[PDB]
Amino acid sequence: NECLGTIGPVTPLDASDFALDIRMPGVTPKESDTYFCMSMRLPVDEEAFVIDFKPRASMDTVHHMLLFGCNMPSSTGSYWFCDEGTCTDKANILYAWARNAPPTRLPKGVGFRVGGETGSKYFVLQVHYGDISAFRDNHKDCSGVSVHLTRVPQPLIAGMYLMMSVDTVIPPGEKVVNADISCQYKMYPMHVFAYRVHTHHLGKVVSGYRVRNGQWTLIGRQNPQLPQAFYPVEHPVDVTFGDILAARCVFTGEGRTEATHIGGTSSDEMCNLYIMYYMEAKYALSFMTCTKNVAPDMFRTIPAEANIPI
Ligand SMILES: [Cu+2]
Ligand SMILES: [Cu+2]
Ligand code: NI
Repeated sequence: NECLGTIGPVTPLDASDFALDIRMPGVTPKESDTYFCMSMRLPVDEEAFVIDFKPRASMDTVHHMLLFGCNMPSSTGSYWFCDEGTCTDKANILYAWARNAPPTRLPKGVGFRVGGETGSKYFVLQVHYGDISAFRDNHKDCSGVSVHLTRVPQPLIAGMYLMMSVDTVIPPGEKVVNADISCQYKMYPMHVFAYRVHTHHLGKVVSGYRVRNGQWTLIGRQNPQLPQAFYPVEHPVDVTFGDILAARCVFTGEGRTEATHIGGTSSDEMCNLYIMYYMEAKYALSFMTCTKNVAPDMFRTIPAEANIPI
């Protein structure tokens, strides 16, 4: 969408609300599959809540976009290459826009807390450019996201539960390799409303479950070779103190001459499940992570759907 020029990136909406436009600074990629990142410091120091996102993408050039909150972006520059980087501290995903899979709105009453003493001080925007045939006129791209911020405290607070593999090894030619992740939940209740899967080219299927008294309840199941948007949960699912969260990525090693481990390049793999939730404001925390497998034997009773392509 058009570069903003003289009016700048901040639009006053109310005596308590404003829109912040986070856009690439007129970039022109020279190669296919280029990842550009840029950052924006929040204009306010006090606590604010992110309550809406509007995509400002070219429907010709942009393949996907992600928006993160963090305190230390990887570069102090105007823009940089980030094949998967973003920040030096923890990059907290807030929004995904995927071509051919339209985003779903935040439920009303729900917001991410940012700024203040403990919230993100920066937004970091990652834009993935696919086919660069539309850049033949050498035009400058200002694609990005418009974010609606308010100072009005929200009754429900949005957060992310990230489940990720660390130790996976996929030997070459191997028909099937499973990456299993599991943790005990020990916070106040969260309600999952959306999910995103992330794998590289070897991933076949990713599934996430809440396990309670041995019973498996589906959160999300998706082919990671399909556009990696945040997809809505079929049915709102609570996760409560005592529950186990379990996830499985199914990989193959076929077409590879050497072993494939977890890493940041296309020659490596990832097994990431992003579980987007809301919590009551007075109970809420903004992020949780599972990088372990605390109940490995539990996976004997995983539903069969977790083992076959969607
Ligand atoms: Cu993409
Ligand atoms: Cu990755
Ligand atoms: Ni409920």
